[PDB]
Amino acid sequence: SNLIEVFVDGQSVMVEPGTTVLQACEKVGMQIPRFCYHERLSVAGNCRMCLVEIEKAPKVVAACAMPVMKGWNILTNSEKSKKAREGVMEFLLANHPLDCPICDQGGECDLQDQSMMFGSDRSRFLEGKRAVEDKNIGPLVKTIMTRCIQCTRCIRFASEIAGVDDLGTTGRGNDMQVGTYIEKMFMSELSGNIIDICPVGALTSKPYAFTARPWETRKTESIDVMDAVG
Amino acid sequence: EDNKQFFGRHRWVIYTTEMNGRDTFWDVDGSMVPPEWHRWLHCMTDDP
Amino acid sequence: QLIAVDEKLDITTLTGVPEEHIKTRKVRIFVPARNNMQSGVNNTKKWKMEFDTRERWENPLMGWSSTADPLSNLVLTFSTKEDAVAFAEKNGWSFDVEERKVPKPKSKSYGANFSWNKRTRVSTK
Amino acid sequence: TYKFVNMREPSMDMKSVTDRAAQTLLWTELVRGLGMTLSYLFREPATINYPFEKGPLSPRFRGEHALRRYPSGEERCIACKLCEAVCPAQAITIEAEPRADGSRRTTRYDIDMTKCIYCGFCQEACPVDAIVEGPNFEFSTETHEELLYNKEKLLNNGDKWEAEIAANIQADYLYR
Amino acid sequence: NLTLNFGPGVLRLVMELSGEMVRKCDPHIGLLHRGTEKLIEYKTYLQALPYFDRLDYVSMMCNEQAYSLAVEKLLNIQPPPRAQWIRVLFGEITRLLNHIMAVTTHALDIGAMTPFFWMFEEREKMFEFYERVSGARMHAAYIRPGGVHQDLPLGLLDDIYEFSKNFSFRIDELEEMLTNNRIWRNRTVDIGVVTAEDALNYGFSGVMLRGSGIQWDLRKTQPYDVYDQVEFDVPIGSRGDCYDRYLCRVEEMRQSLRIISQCLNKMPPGEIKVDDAKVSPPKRAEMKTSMESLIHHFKLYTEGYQVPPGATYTAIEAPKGEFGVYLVSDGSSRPYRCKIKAPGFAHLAGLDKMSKGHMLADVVAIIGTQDIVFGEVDR
Amino acid sequence: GTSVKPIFSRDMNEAKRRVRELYRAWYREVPNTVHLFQLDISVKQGRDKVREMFMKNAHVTDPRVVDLLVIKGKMELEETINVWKQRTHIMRFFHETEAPRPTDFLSKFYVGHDP
Amino acid sequence: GVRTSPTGEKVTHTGQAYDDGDYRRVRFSDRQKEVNENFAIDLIAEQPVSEVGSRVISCDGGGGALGHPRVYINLDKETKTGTCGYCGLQFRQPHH
Amino acid sequence: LKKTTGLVGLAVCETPHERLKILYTKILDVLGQIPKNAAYRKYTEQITNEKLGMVKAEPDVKKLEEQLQGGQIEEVILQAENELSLARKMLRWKPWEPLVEEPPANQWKWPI
Amino acid sequence: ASATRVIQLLRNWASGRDLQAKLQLRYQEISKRTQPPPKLPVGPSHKLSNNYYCTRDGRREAMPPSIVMSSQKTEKKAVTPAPPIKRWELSKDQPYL
Amino acid sequence: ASKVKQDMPPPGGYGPIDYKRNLPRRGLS
Amino acid sequence: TRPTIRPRNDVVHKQLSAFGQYVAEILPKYVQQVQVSCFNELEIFIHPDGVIPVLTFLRDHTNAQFKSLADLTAVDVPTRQNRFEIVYNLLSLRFNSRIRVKTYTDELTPIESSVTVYKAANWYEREIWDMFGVFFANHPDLRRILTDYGFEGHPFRKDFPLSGYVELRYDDEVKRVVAEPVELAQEFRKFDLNSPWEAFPAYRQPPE
Ligand code: SF4
Ligand code: SF4
Ligand code: SF4
Ligand code: SF4
Ligand code: FES
Ligand SMILES: [Mg+2]
Ligand SMILES: [Zn+2]
Repeated sequence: SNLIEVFVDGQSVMVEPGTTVLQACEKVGMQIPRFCYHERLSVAGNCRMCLVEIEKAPKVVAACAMPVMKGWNILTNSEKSKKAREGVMEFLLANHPLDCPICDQGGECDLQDQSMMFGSDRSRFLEGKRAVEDKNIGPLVKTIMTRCIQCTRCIRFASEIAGVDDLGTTGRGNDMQVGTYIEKMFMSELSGNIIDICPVGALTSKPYAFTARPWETRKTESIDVMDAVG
Repeated sequence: EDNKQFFGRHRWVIYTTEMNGRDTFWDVDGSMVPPEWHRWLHCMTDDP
Repeated sequence: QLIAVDEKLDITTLTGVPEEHIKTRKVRIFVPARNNMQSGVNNTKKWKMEFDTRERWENPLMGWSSTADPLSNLVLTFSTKEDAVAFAEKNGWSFDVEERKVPKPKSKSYGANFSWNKRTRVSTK
Repeated sequence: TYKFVNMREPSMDMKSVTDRAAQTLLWTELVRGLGMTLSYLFREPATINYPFEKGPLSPRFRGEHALRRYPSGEERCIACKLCEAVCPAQAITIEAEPRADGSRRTTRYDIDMTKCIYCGFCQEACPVDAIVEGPNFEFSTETHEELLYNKEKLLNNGDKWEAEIAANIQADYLYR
Repeated sequence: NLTLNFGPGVLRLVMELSGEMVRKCDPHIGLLHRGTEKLIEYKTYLQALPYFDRLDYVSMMCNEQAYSLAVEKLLNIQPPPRAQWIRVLFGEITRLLNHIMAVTTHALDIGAMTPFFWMFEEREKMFEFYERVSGARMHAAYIRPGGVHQDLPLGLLDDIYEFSKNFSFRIDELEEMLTNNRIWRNRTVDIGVVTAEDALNYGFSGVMLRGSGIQWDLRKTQPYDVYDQVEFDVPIGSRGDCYDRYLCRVEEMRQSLRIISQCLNKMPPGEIKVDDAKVSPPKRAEMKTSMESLIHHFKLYTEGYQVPPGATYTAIEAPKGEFGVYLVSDGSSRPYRCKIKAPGFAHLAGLDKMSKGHMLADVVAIIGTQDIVFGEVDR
Repeated sequence: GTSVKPIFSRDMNEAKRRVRELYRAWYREVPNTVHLFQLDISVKQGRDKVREMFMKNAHVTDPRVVDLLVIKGKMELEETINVWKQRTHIMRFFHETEAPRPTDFLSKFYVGHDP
Repeated sequence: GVRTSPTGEKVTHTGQAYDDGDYRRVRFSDRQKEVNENFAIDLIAEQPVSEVGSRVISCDGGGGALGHPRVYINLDKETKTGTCGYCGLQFRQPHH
Repeated sequence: LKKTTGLVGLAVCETPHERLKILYTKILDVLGQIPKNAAYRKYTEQITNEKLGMVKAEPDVKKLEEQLQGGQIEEVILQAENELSLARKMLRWKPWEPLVEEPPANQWKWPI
Repeated sequence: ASATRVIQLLRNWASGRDLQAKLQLRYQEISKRTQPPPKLPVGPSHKLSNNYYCTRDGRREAMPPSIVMSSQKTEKKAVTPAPPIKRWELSKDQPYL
Repeated sequence: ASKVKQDMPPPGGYGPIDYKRNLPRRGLS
Repeated sequence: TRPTIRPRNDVVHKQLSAFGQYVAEILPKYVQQVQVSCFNELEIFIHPDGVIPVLTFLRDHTNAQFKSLADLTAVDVPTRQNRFEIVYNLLSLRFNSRIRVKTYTDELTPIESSVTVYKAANWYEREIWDMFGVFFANHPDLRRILTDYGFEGHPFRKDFPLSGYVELRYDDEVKRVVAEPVELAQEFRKFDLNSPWEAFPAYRQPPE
């Protein structure tokens, strides 16, 4: 058809035009690291964690947002992409709080797992970290913004899926913060889903607070009965 | 203590004859030593 | 040197499982759903065979969680759904098979955010 | 390189043969073993006068468990459940919930001391030094039930042994 | 010909006797089968380390070392030099412990029973060494798959040297009691003779090989940690009987003392576990100041480290023979299969052949000379 | 097709022969087992138990499975002959300490949720 | 701050106490119920609130490597006081 | 002549050259009945011919020990009859034929 | 040891060695049970620069086993698994015990 | 400030350790 | 590769590969595959019918003479049609080398017993029969070796529950030790420790 031929680590694959590098890697069977990218949200390009090397290109490209071109060879395990991942995790973990034991997202954190898989095993940050004041957006979502990594996933979800434009970014530079800028409660019939999309423990469930750890829980796949959607 | 005895026999305790509520003239046991003297007696330190 | 006998394989009499742990259990063959707290997909690759949940009660002392079924923690891993079905069949367990759910391909476009005339234009980024 | 343990050849001259015969008839090696045992009788015994004297221990010694607390008086445990995740014997059971002031504290902390293998993994997984395995080893019991410790028992253990536990941690923490 | 059942380490033994001569010998084992290998599959690698202390429970750090070597081979990492030197030093100390236990319990079963006490004093001193380093008298869990858990305290090497410079006289006293005694000779000489071909075919290893004259030792042929560097001699018997294995074990105690001296002198400086915080946990201060170190501590103590898929068979020259582990890893943090090869299994299998045409009272001596501990035999 | 490798038999007739031989041996053994182990059961009860054990596997239609069960029963017989088992091992076949588990739907409904 | 149940049992810091009809109280007959007297919530409520003149203050629980992991606390909200997530100590900027 | 080879059960063989020659000749005769294209036959032919050359070209027995690189000519003889028995067994087995059958599709796939 | 001269002479004669030189009981020659703090040096990877983990990652360098002679797809000298083992030397410290 | 301090053998090493077998002959023909 | 990575030996890899060639060439009737891992472990995959022939050749050949049987075990992979994987580990003192021979089987197909080649295998094979239920033909005395007398089931199979089906206690009524269905005061806690985000890309499987 109108498919174009690209290479992932030297393996050929036929993809539709407009398909991004992340999706092309997905077809081969690789999951590119990500923090700001969600399939059902718009593309952001903020966290720079998906930076991958294209062969014969001097610059790394944001695989989440760059449409793939004919003839490209995506080097996902090259030295340059690995070094990019290490640097991005260094920056992500520089100002992050040492809250892993008290964080409700201990054993199910994308920051933790991706640090173990793609980042370095030590820090060279000899400064003092930052702390931002916590917000209150209702009795359902507990909010500890010191753990936020500014992926803006919650902002995009609220703007596009929930239809509620309460959440945003206030400030500039390192002093930018996610919130409502006023004492406001974020009420919607889909409010709790921002607990799921947040990769870090900045937004957690308030009723579920402190009660269990993910490795303990047994999972049972079942059906809803609260409404007729099922 | 007596530093001329070999290691193990160079420190000892004479238990009291009445601890909290029982007559301890004969019924002595090693759980009667308080933690600080427990640490000194079991040779975890040189400082009484 | 070869029997060339034709019959479905049934080893229930050799495994030593009690009678009521074969004809009363109902196993489930499924690809586990991705955890919604994380975006990784490495746990949704293989097929798992698990059993039906039985009663768990409270221990009168220490208030622990007591059970009376031995197969409460048995989870088996298979490459393909056919392998799992074959294992369950030869072991004599009635099973329910669920078909694998794959996230459909999606059309992502960064430029669509800054739309001239469509509603996809985002208010802020 | 290798050695021979039993590759000796007895000498067959008359003097050696007479020595062997005299050993056979007069039991020289038997008397020499008697002398060894006799010499060993006349030296000081190695027995210690338990319970008035104790065997030497170390700051690293593992013993009865305890739950520690800060100088203020607040317990250190924050229900991170790493001790329960790392326990090789599954002896720890933990349940937590937000306290009346929002603090992350346990409501259940049980150790089955008949399942514990006293490996110390729990005290080296804890990030806040809450669970420790203290110096006490003389806590034998007359019933099976008293060896199932709950949170009150472990907290009492900590408040009982805190002085020596803290001293041992001070002595040993620079090796960790 | 009658059938005797000597029931209740713990051993059951069914024998057909014609007079006093043993016509058939059949050991029934499984009285200490706890199911270690199946229980291991439900634990991570760190969680499964302590089982090896309990496997052969007279030589603990040797089992720890074998397991750590297998896991390191699958992980494609290597311990630091000081960790290897500490491993070899405590392995030789453990060899001393095991040989004392074996020889003195052999004598006790024969009926001597005095060297048992004489040398369990030294065994208690070595337990004190174990306790100082790890806080545990026997099940130390000190040797980990990345090095060793903790560094030596500042006075340990001096005490090890002080202990080890008098031990030769204790061995000499043991030899005075046992070596030349005619009753010991007549109990041990020409009893349980095994030929070199039968020893090789039956799967024997360790002293059981060298007692028959076979020149083999894994510390010399396939060295693992720092063994190639240290010089020692390998005692070789000539007759394949119990007396030659006795002499081999005593000379192994002496050579272990030699290696202990060398290890004490050649201790290097540096760190004790591999500087890779995705395998070995970071220090407490780093964990309490660094974000990466805290994340790695959390993940290593909750989930564990993933080991690349593959199967390996790693063997060491444990005091009782070749101790091996066949480890199969599926890429996760829990081992897929852990088979354990214990020399006691093969030796007890060969007991039936080795006790042919002997008195009923020689079965005791043969079981003693095999050095059978049923934790490793049954697992 | 579906060619498979024999263990002992070539068809089901030889498997039946082996089953009959094993039943012969077990029937011969029951009296000596009852007398030697000092069981409190009757030889009639032991032989009825042997019959019940043999009947449990009556629906097997595979010679490989059948002679594998025959090998297992022979192993058990050799255990009982050589007095490798004890009274406790032999007594287990009778479940004298287990409460009778009911079969009707109403009784099960009352005790708990277990079907 | 140990309390007492209407039946007479002591109330633990977790609030647990058997109700009147509960047979399990039989386990305490001729014996005692193991209760800690030092309640951590009351003991931490007695600590003073520190006053530091910075927007962000760091806490390690005291003792350095013998405390808890270091954390940083924002003190910009004047309505309340910043509380350490591990240690429970409270900090505050010098209002007025 | 030496005594006590050192391996229990391994006797001292006087006149070892003759026994080695006879055993290698028997090995070659049994090999002659193998198909010419079989790899086992050609490899064992090469090895046995080399060993016969070494034994025939060296009268001293110790120097023959260092040359043969097996040590203790007695166990060289032992390996000789082991190889002869293996040759007879292999002639009976006929393992040079093509593979009996391929394994199933994913019999040797790891992981899973 | 607090053993009289006569008892020492008797025990050394009965044993046949000098016993006070190597005693079985531990005395003041052992180390103190209270020691100075350690410093415990750090490992090789504690650098600040030129320390990227992708260059010192041992696990990620492990490879699947190399398949040789997949049945699914010259002079030819005979070969052995490894060169034959060398004979051991006879321990020129005590070749014979 | 402070330098490295860990368990190391003293300068020059430790004194020799006897390991050879020592069974003296009492002596009488 | 700085000091934290295990050193690599190319010479031994080449030698083991050459000997894999050699064994492959000599026995084409049975050998199905040959592999040499990165840590220099050589394993040969063969057909079940070649167990006696392959084992005899390794032991007796002048170039192999793997006279020692270090270990013999089995591995259970329920996803495979041939469920059980039989593993032989052999040691050669002459050339100071180790080899591995792998074979497959299922519940009802017996394997030829190698007690004739190695006297060591005898007890080993018994253990396999006790633990997995693999039958060995022509075994001198095949029976249970580790489990209790009368124990039903094979515990090391992957579908056997961890705590089994029965447990023992003492009954004063019948005045003897009895076995009853297993009930646990605290049930074993099953942990889901596996994480997403695959760790080793070199083992990534094709997406089929
Ligand atoms: S968000 Fe993740 S990395 Fe941050 S403290 Fe919580 S668990 Fe740790
Ligand atoms: S709160 Fe969570 S989802 Fe929202 S921007 Fe911060 S890290 Fe992203
Ligand atoms: S004792 Fe320590 S490790 Fe265990 S739950 Fe409490 S804080 Fe966590
Ligand atoms: S010492 Fe080991 S077994 Fe005991 S509670 Fe701690 S981690 Fe568990
Ligand atoms: S995932 Fe692509 S930049 Fe964030
Ligand atoms: Mg979240
Ligand atoms: Zn604090």
